[PDB]
Amino acid sequence: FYRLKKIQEKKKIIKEKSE
Amino acid sequence: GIKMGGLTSEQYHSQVVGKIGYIARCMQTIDPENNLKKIREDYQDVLIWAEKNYRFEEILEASKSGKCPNDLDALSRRSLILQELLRLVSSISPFKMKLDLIESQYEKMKQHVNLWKSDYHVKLNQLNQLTDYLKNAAPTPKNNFLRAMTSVLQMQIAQYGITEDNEGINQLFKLGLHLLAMANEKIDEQYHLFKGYVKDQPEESPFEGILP
Amino acid sequence: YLSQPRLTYKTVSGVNGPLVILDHVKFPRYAEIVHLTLPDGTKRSGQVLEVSGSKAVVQVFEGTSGIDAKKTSCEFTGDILRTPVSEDMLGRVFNGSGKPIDRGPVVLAEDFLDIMGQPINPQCRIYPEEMIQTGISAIDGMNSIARGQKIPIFSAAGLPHNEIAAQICRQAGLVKKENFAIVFAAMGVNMETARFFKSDFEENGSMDNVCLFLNLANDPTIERIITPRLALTTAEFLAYQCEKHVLVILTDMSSYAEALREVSAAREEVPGRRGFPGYMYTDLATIYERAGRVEGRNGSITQIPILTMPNDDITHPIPDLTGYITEGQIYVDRQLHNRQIYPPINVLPSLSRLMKSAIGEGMTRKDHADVSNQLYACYAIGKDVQAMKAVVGEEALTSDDLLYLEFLQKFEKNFITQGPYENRTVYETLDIGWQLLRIFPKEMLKRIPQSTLSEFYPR
Amino acid sequence: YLSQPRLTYKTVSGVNGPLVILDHVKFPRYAEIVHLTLPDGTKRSGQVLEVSGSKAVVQVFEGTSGIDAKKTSCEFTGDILRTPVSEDMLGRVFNGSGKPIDRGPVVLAEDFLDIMGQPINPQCRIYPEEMIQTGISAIDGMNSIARGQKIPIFSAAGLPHNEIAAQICRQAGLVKKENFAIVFAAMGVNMETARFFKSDFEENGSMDNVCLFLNLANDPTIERIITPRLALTTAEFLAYQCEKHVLVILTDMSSYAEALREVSAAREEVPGRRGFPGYMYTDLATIYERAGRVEGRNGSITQIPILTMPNDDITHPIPDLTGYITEGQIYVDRQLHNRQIYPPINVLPSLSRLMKSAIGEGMTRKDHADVSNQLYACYAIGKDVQAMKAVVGEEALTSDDLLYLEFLQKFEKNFITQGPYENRTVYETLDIGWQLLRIFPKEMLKRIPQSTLSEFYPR
Amino acid sequence: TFGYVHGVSGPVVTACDMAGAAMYELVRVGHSELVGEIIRLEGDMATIQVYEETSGVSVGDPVLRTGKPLSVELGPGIMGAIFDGIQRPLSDISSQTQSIYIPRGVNVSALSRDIKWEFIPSKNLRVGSHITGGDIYGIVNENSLIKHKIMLPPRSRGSVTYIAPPGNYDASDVVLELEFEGVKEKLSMVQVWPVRQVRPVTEKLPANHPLLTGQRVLDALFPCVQGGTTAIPGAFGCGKTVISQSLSKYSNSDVIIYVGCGERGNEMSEVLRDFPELTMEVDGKVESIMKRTALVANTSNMPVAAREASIYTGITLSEYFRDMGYHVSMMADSTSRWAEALREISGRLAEMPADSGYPAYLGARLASFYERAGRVKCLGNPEREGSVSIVGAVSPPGGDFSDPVTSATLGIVQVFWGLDKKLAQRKHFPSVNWLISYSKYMRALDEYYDKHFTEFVPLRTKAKEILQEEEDLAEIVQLVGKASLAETDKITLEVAKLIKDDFLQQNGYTPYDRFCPFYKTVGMLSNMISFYDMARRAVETTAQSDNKITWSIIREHMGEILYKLSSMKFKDPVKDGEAKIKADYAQLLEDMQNAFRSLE
Amino acid sequence: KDRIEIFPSRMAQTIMKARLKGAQTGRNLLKKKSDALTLRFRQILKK
Amino acid sequence: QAAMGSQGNLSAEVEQATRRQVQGMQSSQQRNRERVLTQLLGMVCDVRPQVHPNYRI
Amino acid sequence: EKKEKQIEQQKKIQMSNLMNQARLKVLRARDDLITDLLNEAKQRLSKVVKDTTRYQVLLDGLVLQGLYQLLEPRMIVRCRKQDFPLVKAAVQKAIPMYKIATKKDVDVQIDLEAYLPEDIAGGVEIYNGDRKIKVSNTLESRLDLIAQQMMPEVRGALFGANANRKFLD
Repeated sequence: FYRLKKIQEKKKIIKEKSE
Repeated sequence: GIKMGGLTSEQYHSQVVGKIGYIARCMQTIDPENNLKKIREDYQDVLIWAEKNYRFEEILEASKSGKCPNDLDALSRRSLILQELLRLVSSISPFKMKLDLIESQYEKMKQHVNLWKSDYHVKLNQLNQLTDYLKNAAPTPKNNFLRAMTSVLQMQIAQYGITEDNEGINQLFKLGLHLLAMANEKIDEQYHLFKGYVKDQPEESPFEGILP
Repeated sequence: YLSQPRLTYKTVSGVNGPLVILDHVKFPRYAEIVHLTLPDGTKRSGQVLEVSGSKAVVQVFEGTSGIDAKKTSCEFTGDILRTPVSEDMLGRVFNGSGKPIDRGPVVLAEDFLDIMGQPINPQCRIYPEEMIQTGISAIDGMNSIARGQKIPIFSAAGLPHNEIAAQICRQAGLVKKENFAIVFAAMGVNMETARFFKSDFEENGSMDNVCLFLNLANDPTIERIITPRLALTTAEFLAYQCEKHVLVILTDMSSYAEALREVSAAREEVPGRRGFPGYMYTDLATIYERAGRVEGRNGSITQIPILTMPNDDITHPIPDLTGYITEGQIYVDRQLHNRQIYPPINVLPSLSRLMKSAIGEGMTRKDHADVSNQLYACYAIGKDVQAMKAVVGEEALTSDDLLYLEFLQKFEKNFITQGPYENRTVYETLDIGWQLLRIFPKEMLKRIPQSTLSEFYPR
Repeated sequence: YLSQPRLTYKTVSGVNGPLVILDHVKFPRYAEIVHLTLPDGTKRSGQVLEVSGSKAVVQVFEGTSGIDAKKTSCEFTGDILRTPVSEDMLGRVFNGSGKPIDRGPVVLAEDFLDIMGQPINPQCRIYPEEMIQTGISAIDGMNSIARGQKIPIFSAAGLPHNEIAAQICRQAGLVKKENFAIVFAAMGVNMETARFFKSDFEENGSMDNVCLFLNLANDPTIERIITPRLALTTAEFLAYQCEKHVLVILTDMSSYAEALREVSAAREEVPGRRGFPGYMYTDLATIYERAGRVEGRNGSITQIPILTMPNDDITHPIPDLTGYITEGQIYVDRQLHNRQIYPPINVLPSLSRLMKSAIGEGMTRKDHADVSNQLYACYAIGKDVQAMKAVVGEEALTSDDLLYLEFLQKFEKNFITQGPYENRTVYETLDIGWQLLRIFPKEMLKRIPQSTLSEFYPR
Repeated sequence: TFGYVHGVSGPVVTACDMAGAAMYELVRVGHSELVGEIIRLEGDMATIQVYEETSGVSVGDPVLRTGKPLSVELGPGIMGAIFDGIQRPLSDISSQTQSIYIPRGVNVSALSRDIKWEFIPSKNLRVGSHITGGDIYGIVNENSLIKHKIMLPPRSRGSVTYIAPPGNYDASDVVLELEFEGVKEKLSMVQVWPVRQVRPVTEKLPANHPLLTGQRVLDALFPCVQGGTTAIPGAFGCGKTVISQSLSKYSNSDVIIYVGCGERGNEMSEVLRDFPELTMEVDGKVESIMKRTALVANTSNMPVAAREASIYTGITLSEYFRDMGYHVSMMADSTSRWAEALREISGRLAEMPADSGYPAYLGARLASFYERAGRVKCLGNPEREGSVSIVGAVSPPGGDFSDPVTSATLGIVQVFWGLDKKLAQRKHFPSVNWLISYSKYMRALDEYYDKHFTEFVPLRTKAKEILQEEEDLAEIVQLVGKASLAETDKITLEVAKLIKDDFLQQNGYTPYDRFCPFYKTVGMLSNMISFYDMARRAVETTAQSDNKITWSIIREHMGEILYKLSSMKFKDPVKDGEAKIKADYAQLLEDMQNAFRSLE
Repeated sequence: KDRIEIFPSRMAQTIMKARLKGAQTGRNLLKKKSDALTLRFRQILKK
Repeated sequence: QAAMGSQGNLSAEVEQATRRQVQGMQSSQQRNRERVLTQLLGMVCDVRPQVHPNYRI
Repeated sequence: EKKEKQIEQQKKIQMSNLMNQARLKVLRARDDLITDLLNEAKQRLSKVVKDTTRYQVLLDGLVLQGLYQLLEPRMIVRCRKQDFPLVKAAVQKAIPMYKIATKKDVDVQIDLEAYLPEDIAGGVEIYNGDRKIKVSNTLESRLDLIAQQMMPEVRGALFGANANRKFLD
C-alpha cells in the first residue's frame, strides 16, 4: 500500500509539471 | 489554554459573573423586604456588586482584575446553599415560615460538609416531586388525597423545617410518596392508605384549618 | 534576544489533514513555532516541519478543524518552542501544552530551554553507581533500580501499573544504610487516572515536590508528543542546573506512540512495523535518553516510562523499541493479576542492565548477585516443570521436580506478593531469597559458588 | 422529460485502456451515459466516471480498440442511467445492459428509475413475518427463509450452487396455507451455465414469474456492476409499487466483487484489504439492504445472495463482509457433495436468524419450531455417535446410540437428499421430519413438549 | 455564499470560487443540495466529500457553503423522534413525503417549526440582569415526564435585553435577547452545537451513585454507576434484549438514548418496532417509553459519514440533556459497526492503515468518545448536576477478542457485562458468563453501599467466592462424582447451584420478577449466604468424631428451609410492600438459623 | 519451539488452518477414546 | 473534635506566614522597580532597524 | 485506630491542601506585581510618545524597521490619525535610506482611510500590497515582545536570584 500510494502521488506530480 | 477545571479563561470569569448576579437575584427573590439581615451579611461581598449597571462587561473586568470574589468553588458552594434555602421556602409557598426558622435552617446548611448529598437535599427533592406533580393534576380520589396530604406536609415544614428531623414529617413523606407511586387503577388500596393516615394522625381533625 | 517585530500572514495556501501550508513566507525557519487565529477568535499554535522556498508546512497542535483559507491569521514567533522553566514549577499542575491548569499564574521563567534539548556529551556522562530502594522485593532483589536508570513498567490494560508507579513514588529511597522531585506526565489517560495520581501525591504529603503535566483522552492528540519533552525539559532544569534529584514518570507511552503514528501517517512517512514510523526508535531515544547523571554535578534524572503492551504482545514495536533503548523493564502480566497477586511483577522476562554494578560488596550485601541468579534459575525451572506436568501428570515427576514446584509456589506468595503498602528493605529481601533457596540441597544451587553457600546457606 | 437536443463531440484528448478522455465538453455530468461512433460505424456505450472541468473521462462498456483521437464521435444523452421498468418485463430475459436477448421486443416502459435508488427509510421498515417456502427440505424444515430476510448461500468453487439456485427458482413460492415473482441475476456466468438457467427456466414453465438477467463472463465488467442494480431496481418496482412479493437471487457475488475491483483500478484508487476497495463494505450493503417489508404496503423483497468462497475460506473478505451484514447463512458443503448427496447443504453450520418469526401457527404449522429443534439435535448427536463408533466399534454401542445412527443414515438419505425435480412443500418436509423422529421413543425427544408429541407423534 | 463545482471524481467533488471556507465545514452540493464536508483546501478551491450519491452532478453546479461544521440541532421536539446519524428526522421524512425512501438531498429541519410549544420563563430573570452560559431562562412543557429546559448556549453571555412573556412559541421565534459589548444576539429555543466538540461543564466529578438496573445479576455482582462506561457483547444468541429493555424501561436514569451505528435493516426495524411498545409505571400511570427516549437509526446502507458520525450525534444529544441536570443512559447498539464505518472513510481518503487494517487513530477516537461520559457539575448558576452513562455493545467479526475495536474498548470501559450463548441455549437468563464479567467501580460505590445497606459488600464478596469455588471444584466432581468429596465442598456446590437457580437467574416475563428492587436483591443474597455460613459451621464444628452433621442430614432435615429460600424470588414488590417483604425475609433468616440449631 | 517456523505466506496460512483442524479432530477423537475407556474402567472398577 | 479545632486553627498560621511573605516580596521589589522600568523602557525605545541576515543583493 | 489514622490522614490532606493553596496565593500575588510593572511601563511609554522631539525619532526607526522586515515592492503604512504628521515625516526620511540598504525601489503609501485604534499608545503597522503580510510595530507589541524575553532578568531584579541555581546551561 505505501509504495502504491507514493506511485499515485508521483504520477500526479509528474502530470502537474507537464501542464 | 488555561483550562481552569473544565472552563477556559473567558468562560471561567463569565461563570463567576453569572453566579454573582444569580445570588443577587436569589437574595432579592427570597427576601424582597431585606428582613434576613444575618444571611445577607454572609453575602455582602457579592451583594455589594448588585444594584449597579455594569452591562456585564465592567463586573467581568472586576473579576479578571481580581476585585470580585472570583474563586469559582467558593461561589459554587455558597450559591447552592442560598438556592436550597429558596427551595425550602418556595416549595411550601402557600404557608409562611418564621424568620427565626429561616435563619436557623440557613445556619445548619452552612455548617454542612457536603449539602448536596445531605438528607436535607433528598427531603427537598422528594417534596418537589410531590408538589410538582400536583401542578397539573386532574380531580380524582388519588389526587385529592395527595393534595390534602401535601397541604399538611407544607404546613408542618413551615413550622419545623427540614434539618430538624421529626418523626411526624418523615412518616407523612413516606405515606405521600407511597400513594404517589401507587397504581392509578387501584382505588381500594389508596382509599385504605389515606384512611390509615387520617385515623393514625394524633389529632382528631387533621385537615381542619389547613385546606379550604 | 529577538528584537525584530514578528510578521503576521494571511497567505495560507491550503490545508491537508493536520497540516496547514502557507505560501509567501519571508525566510522560513525550520522548526519554528507559528501562532494562528481562526475567524471566530480561537487561538491555536503549530510548528513548521518543512520549508521550501516561500512555502512552509505548519502542523497545528490543537487541530485543523475550522481552519480557514482566507481569514486565517498566522504569525511566526521567529524561534523554536523554547519553554519557560523555573524551580517553583514543583507543586504546579500544567496541561500538555505547558500552560497552568491549577488556577495559578503562568510560569515566571528563570530561563527558556529548547524543548528539543541537546544530547549529553558521552565523555562527561557518568555511569550510575547508586541504588534506589523501591521497597518491592520483586524489584530490589532481582531487578535493582539505579539512580539515573531508565526502567519502564511493561503492563497491559486493566492491570494495576498505576498503583505500582504510585507506590514507587512514596517508598522509593536509598540503600545507603532523600526527597525526589517527581515530574509526572499524564498523557492519553482518563480523568480518574490523572486524579488518582494527583490525589495520591497529596495523600503522601509530597505534592510540594510534584510537577504534573496532564493531557487527557479528550485533549488534542498532537500535544501528546510534546508533553514528555515538556516534562523532561523541566527535569533537566531541576537536575542539571539546580542539582535536584528528579524522578520522571511518563504514563502509558503507547499514547505517545499512537499520537506519533497518526502524525507519521498524516505526513506519509516510511512505515516500519504496525504502521509506526521507521524513525520511531530515533524519536523514542530523544525522549528516553534524557536521563542519567552528569559528571561534576550532583543532580540526576531517573525515568519510569510505563507503557501498555497492545494485546500483551511483548514484541509489539512499542515495547520492542523501548526494550532496545531503556536499561531493561519491570514487566507485569495477567497471569499474576488473575490470581490476586500484588504487585503482579513477573521476574522471568524482566532485567535491569545496571544491576551488576549497583549491588554487592559496598552497595548492599556481597551475596546479592548470587541470590538473584539462583532465584532466576529456580523460578524458570519451576515454570518449566508446570509446562511438563500439565501433560504428564504429577505421577510422572520425581523429587528433583517437586522441589521446583514447592519453590515456585512459595516464591510467588512469599517473595512477589507484598501488598500496596508493604515496604521491605533490600536486606530483608535477600534473607527471604535464602529462605526459598534453602528449599533445595546445596548441590542443586549450581549458580552460587561454594564460597557463598558455606556462609549464608547454613543460617 | 428534457426535450433538449443532444451534443455530439468529436474532440478527444486521448484514450487510456478502457477510458476515453474527451475535451471541450459543455457542463458534463458525472455518471452521464454517452454513445460512441467509431470510424467503422460501430457503436459503443460508455459512462462518464470523472468530470474535471471540460475534461470528461468516459469508460467504454465494450472494448476501446479501434477508437482514434480524430474521427470518433461521442454523443451525450444529458442524463444518467435510468432503467425502463414495467410489470410486463417479468417473463423476459435480459443481458447486463438491460437489453432483451430472448428475441422479444424492447421493454415498453411504465417508468424510469435510477438504478442506484435510495435507502429505505428505517422508520417504515416492517420486521419480517411470514415464510417463503423454497421447496428444498434442507432449508425449509431447518433454516427457513422469512418473508423479508436476506440469507446468502456460501459455497466453494465446484459445488452445485447454480443447480440449487435454478431449483429454487422453479420451486419457490408462498406457503398456500398469483402475487409472487422471482428476479434472478447471474453475474460473470459462463456460456454453458447461462444456457442452463435460460433453458431450465423456460422448459419447466416457471418463466411466467421470473425476470432473468444474464451477465456473461465475457461481457463488459462494468455491466456486471449494474446488473444487480437493475435486478433490484426491477424488484423494487414490482414489490413496492405493484403490491407483490419478490424473491431476488443474486448469483456469484464473488464475480461481482472482482468486477468492482476492476472498476476501482480504472479510477486509479489504491487497493484496500486483500486488493479490494476500502468501500466494498458499503457497496455490498447498498445492494443487499434494498430489501425487506415496508409499512402500509403488502409487497416485500427477500434476497438469497450466492457467494463462492475463495480457497474455501469463510474468513476471506467476500464471505466475511457479506455475512457480517446478512441474517444467518445456508452454507453448501463439499463432504456432502463428494458423498453424492444433493442438495449438499450442511445443517449444523447453517443458521436463519429470522426462522423464529418465519414459522409457527398461522404461518406454517403449529409443530414447525419443535420439529426443527429436535431434528437438529438428533443430527448433531448422530454425528457425535458416528465419531464414537469409529473409535469403539459397533459392539461397544448401546441401543440409544444405534437409534442415533439409524436417524443419521436415514436423515441424510430421506430428509436432506431430494433430487433437483422433487418439490417438497413445507408440510411434506415436516411430515418427513416426523417419520424420522418416530424412530425414537417419546422419552428421548427432549426438545419437543409433551403437548406437541401427543398431537403429532403418533400415526 | 455560493461557489461552483469544478469537477467530480466519484464521491469526491472539487469546488471552485470557495475561498471563504473552513475545514470540516458543511456544503450542500448541486441543485439537489447533496450533504457533504470540506476536507482538503487549496487556494480558492476545496475538496468536498459527498455523503450521498453524486450521480447527475454537473460541472458548474452551485455549492452552498454552510458556516457551521457537522452539528446537532438541539431544542424542543428532540424527544420521541428518530434521527439519522447526521440528525435528519426519519419520522418527518417518511410523513412529509408519503414515500418509503429517504430522498436524495432530502432537507428536513431537525426540529419542526410548525409546533407551538408551551414556554414558561424562569420568572426570576429581569431585563438588565446578567446571564452566563448554561443558565436556564425558561422551561418548555413537552410531556408529563421530561421538562425540556432552555439553556443559554455555551460560549455566550451578556446582559438580558428582552425576555419573552409566557406563551406559545415555535422554534423559529425569538425568546431571549442579550447584549454583550454592544453586540446584540437574538436567541430562539434551538441551539446548534458542533458534534465533534465536547460540551463544557463546570467540573467532572467522580461517579458514586449506582445505576439501579432491574436485574439481580449485573447489579449485585457486577455494579454499574451513573456516569460510568461499560461494554456488552452483541451476539445473536446472547440475549442482549434483556439488558436493553430492563435498562430502558425501569432504570433510575431520566433520559434514554438508543444509538444505532450501521446494523442490518431488519435489526433496525426490530429496535424501532419494540421501543414504541415499551411502557413503564411512573406516577401510577403507565406511560410510553418514547416520551422520555430519543433514538438514532442507521442501517448498514446509510451514508458512511452518518454511520461514523452517528456515535457522536448520540452522545451530543446525551450531553445536551446532561447539561439540564438529567441522568442520561446511552446505548450504542454496536461500536463494531461504527469502527467499520470509520475504516471505510480512512480507506476512501487513502490513509495508511494500521492494526488489522483499522486507522492508526482508532484508539484515540474511542478513548475520546468514552471520556465524554461521566458525572459532572453542570454550567450555569442553577448549580445542578447530572451524568451520562455509556453501555455500548461490541460485536467483532468471528466473536474473537483480538480485534482492535473490542480490545481497545475493553481497555477503556470499566465494566464488562460479558454475555454468553451457552446459557441462552440452557434457557438461563440473563445470559451472564460470570467468570469473564467484571466491574471496576466496586471501590467507588463502597461509600454508597456502606452508608445505605452495610452488609451488601461482604455478601457480594462471598457470593463470588462461592461461584468461583464451584468452578474450581468442577474437575474434582468430574473425577469423583461427589463421592470422595468433602461435606464442606458439597455445601459449596449445592448452595452455588441454589444461587445460580434462584438468585442470579431472573425471569423477566413474569409480572412479579419484572424488576427486583435492590433491597430485595440484597435480602435474597443475605439469606442464601447466611445459610451457606450456617451449613459450613454445622459441618465443621461437628466434623471431629462420633456424631457429625453431613449435607445429607442438613438437606433431609430442613428441606422446607431450602424450599422457602427458593420461594423468596416470588415476593412481588407491586403487592407486597417493603415492610412485608423484609418481614418475610427476616422470618426465613430466623427459621433457617433455628433449623441448624436443632442439629446441635 | 514456539512456532513451527514456516515462512509467512498465504500457502502457510492455508496449511496451518488444515493442520489446526486435524489437531482439533485428533483431540476430540482421543478424548472420546478416553471417555469410553474411563466408563469401562469405572464399569470394570465397579465390577 | 479536638482535631477539627486544631486543624481549623492551622490555616490562620499558614495564612499569617503567607501574608508576611507577600508583604516582604512587595517590599523587596520596591527597591528595584524603578531601575527595571528604566532598563526595559530603553530596550523598547531603541529600535535598531536591520535587514534580514539572509537578504541577497 | 485505622479510621483515626485516616482521620489524621484527613488532617494532613487539609494541611497539604492549605499549603498548596497558600503557595498558589502568593504566586498569584507575585504575578500581580509583574503586571503592575508592565502597566506602569505602558504609562511611561505614553508619556514618551507625548514628547514630539523623541517620538518623531522613535517613529523614524519604527517605520524603517518594519520596511526591512517586509522587503516588498509596495508598502501601506497604517497609524492612528493623531500621529499622521510624524509618520509622514518618518516615511519621507526612511525611503532614501531603504533604497540604499536594500538597493530596491519601494512604493510606500500611507493609508488615509484605515487608521489604528485611538487607544494605541503609538507606532505604526505596515502592510504589503495585498494586505496579506503585515508587521505590527506599535508600542504595545514591542513592550510585550521584549518584556516576555527579558522577564528572566526582571524576575531576579525584583525578587532576587534563586540561590539554588549554580549553572547557566
